[PDB]
Amino acid sequence: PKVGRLIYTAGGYFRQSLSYLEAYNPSDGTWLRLADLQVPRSGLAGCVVGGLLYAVGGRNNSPDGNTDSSALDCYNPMTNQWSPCAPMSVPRNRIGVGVIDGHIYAVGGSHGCIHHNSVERYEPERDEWHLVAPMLTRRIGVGVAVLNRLLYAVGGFDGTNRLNSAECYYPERNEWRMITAMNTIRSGAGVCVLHNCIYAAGGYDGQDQLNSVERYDVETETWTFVAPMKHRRSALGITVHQGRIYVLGGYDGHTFLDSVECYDPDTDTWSEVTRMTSGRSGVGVAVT
Ligand SMILES: Cc1ccc(S(=O)(=O)c2cnc(SCC(=O)Nc3ccccc3C(F)(F)F)[nH]c2=O)c(C)c1
Ligand SMILES: Cc1ccc(S(=O)(=O)c2cnc(SCC(=O)Nc3ccccc3C(F)(F)F)[nH]c2=O)c(C)c1
Repeated sequence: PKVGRLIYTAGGYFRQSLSYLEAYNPSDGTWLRLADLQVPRSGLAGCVVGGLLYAVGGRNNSPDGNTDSSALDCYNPMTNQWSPCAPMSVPRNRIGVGVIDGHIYAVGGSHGCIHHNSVERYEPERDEWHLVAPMLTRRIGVGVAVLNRLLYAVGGFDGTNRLNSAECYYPERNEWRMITAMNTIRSGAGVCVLHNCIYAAGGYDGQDQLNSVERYDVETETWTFVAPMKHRRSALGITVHQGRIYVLGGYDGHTFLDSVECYDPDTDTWSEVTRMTSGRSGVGVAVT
């Protein structure tokens, strides 16, 4: 009879793309060092289906060059091992990922000079990827979250501009509809859902990296600012754990942060809760 349930951070960038997987335990402030990724990647995304952690997309900036990733890989906490899955139809660096009933949606991202609007869906039961309706906008550095079985694609960069627009995908209809635009332009923001709201934290606006955080209320169709983070960050990892938002690392324009913060909505306050064993940006985070 033991515990508990952890925040997994996979990959990222500091000096090069990274293979790190570490897991953070909020109940005691400890980090476990786990099996490396089969291949190092930054700007991947993380999610969790069926107890298993997945690492989607990204790119390997290495001494041997730059290779964008179409890869999907599955990590099992019980065996501390990673397995390849079927690859996506196109490489997707700086990708957003969302989960709906055990299906993983990969949105946007880039391969070289291509900025994707394409979106595709992964079915773990049968290990197959299927294309769905492309987004209305080309988006890399896109934040993605799921709320009442709708997928939201938020922020990003289209090839020319950094975006404050956002769009929502209806699976029943297989179509995308534009929602209210954010108050701020954000590419590389951390986006997640919590208590029936979509939060967008940090990112990059075309000039600076941001400390600011806004949330969208589906009922009112409005974005409202909340307390900002202590630190400015772009390419931060983000997740929810026990009624709380954690953000991990990111780049503030000088430094690759090891800072990890924690937002409590009931008090609307952020606090520093720990440090990653090293500073880094562009990680995939997820909880299981
Ligand atoms: C091609 C491209 C355009 C725009 C974005 S983007 O989403 O709009 C964005 C997000 N975050 C930043 S943080 C500041 C910074 O120095 N960037 C920088 C500096 C040197 C080399 C590469 C980059 C970076 F890949 F973009 F990071 N900057 C961006 O342009 C990104 C991620 C890539
Ligand atoms: C939206 C987004 C997604 C992912 C990332 S990221 O996954 O963190 C990443 C990092 N880096 C690169 S290019 C390699 C490079 O030299 N970076 C570098 C080197 C020195 C100083 C500053 C930077 C940079 F600001 F971080 F770019 N590309 C990324 O996607 C970033 C930076 C933004």
